[PDB]
Amino acid sequence: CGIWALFGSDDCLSVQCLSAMKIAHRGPDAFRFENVNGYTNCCFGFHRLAVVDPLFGMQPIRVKKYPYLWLCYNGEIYNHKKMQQHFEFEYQTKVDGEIILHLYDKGGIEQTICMLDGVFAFVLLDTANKKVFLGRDTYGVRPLFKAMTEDGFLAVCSEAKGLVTLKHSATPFLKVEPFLPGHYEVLDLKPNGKVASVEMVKYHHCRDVFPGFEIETVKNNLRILFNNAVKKRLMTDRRIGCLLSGGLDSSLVAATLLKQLKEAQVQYPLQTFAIGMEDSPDLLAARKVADHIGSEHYEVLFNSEEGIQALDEVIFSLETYDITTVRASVGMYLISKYIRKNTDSVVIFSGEGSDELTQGYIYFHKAPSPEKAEEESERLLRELYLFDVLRADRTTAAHGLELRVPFLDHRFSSYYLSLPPEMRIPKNGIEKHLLRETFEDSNLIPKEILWRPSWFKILQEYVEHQVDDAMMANAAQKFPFNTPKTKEGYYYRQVFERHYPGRADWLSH
Ligand SMILES: *CC(=O)CC[C@H](N)C(=O)O
Ligand SMILES: [Cl-]
Repeated sequence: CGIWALFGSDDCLSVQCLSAMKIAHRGPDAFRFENVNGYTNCCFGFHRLAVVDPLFGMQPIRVKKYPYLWLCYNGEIYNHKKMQQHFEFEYQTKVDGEIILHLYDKGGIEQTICMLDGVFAFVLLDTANKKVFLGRDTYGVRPLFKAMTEDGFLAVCSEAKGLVTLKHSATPFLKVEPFLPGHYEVLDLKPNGKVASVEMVKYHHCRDVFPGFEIETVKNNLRILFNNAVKKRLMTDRRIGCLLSGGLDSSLVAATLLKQLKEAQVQYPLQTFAIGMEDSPDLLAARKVADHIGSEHYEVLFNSEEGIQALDEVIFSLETYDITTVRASVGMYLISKYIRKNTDSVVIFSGEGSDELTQGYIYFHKAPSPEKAEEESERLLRELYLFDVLRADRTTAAHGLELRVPFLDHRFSSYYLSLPPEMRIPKNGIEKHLLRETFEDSNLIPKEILWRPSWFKILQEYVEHQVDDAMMANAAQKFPFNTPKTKEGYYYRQVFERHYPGRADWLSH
């Protein structure tokens, strides 16, 4: 789903009905645009991918009980039903996000956002109390960007590409920035439709309704929490599929997912999707897992020429120029295209978050202590929204698919992060050893995969021809912010700057 909203606009009917369409790709099933009674220079645009409640879930969500609340969100509130039941709320729709309205009316914004077990970016307008609220989930899984002017014009969107062509009177340049994960903002609505920020607030989770850490207890809890993470993510009336690369993380996801689909008596085969250059070791690993779990497996072969040819639109989708991110996004974009083209799988499970959470990257083998390693894991998790989780969202949403990432489950990730730092560093000499031991009695995946530790070259050779030595020598002059250090870096930056000239500070690093 793609959200777009303006408060305090000059003209949000004629010229900005057209700006709401820039993020259509995220939500192919339906579009609604509307303005606000009494505040007709404030408006919403919503592109829906209908995942829960096809008939009654169109947004802005507006229900009879709360005539002055307007909610637009991209997300999934996995614990909505148990809150609904505990508090005995009566829904008008059947959509998970309606819980946000009932909780807000009861307790305000802070006490609402801390209760949501899920992923989300939202905008909530309350015309009785004269407030606008922005919010984003803890790890930043679902995206949000914002722009605000001194006169009190506010514009928000799922992707920066829906903000950069807005023209506000008396601002020659509209500054666009990511909205920070794990924050809410409160803004005052003024009588003429402009807004003024009150506070931007970091929130933590609340309730919705050495001593210990023995290894058998830790492994048992991790199994249960991971299973729960996947189970709560079966919430959808659409077909669930799964990316399956043959790596440990996607394999554990695929295998646990199929087991949970069976327990729920789901009647469709699980479709799994791998992509690579043919005769890859990774593709054979993926096929091995597929046969072990019994999925309906699609193996997609990408061509060097196809990959290079996709860079332009991939960087357009991503809105960043980080080398690691751009490299990996080409394959994810192309597999997502294939999924949308060839199947009806819409809710796509993936393994992002695991490496950051479990200290799985090779360089963690060189960490000065368990506390310096633990700290680095915390920085990686805080920055996911710029990197791996940016890639995972932008490249699936580019083709009208919905990403789900169970490693970033709130209860599972919190429990793992609570573990003594010394149970989490590699003691045997293999990364993610605890994670592997957790699942070794399950027969969940083949033991060979459970214990396993030139697209890159083709990109080098291509950018070598596109960036000459003088361009590189001149790089600090042409690109003074986050200057590129390689020709690969330089090339991605040029593509980025052609789409988003002057926007390089979306990436801090
Ligand atoms: C596209 C999206 O965020 C889904 C919103 C809600 N869960 C739904 O309509 O399925
Ligand atoms: Cl998720």
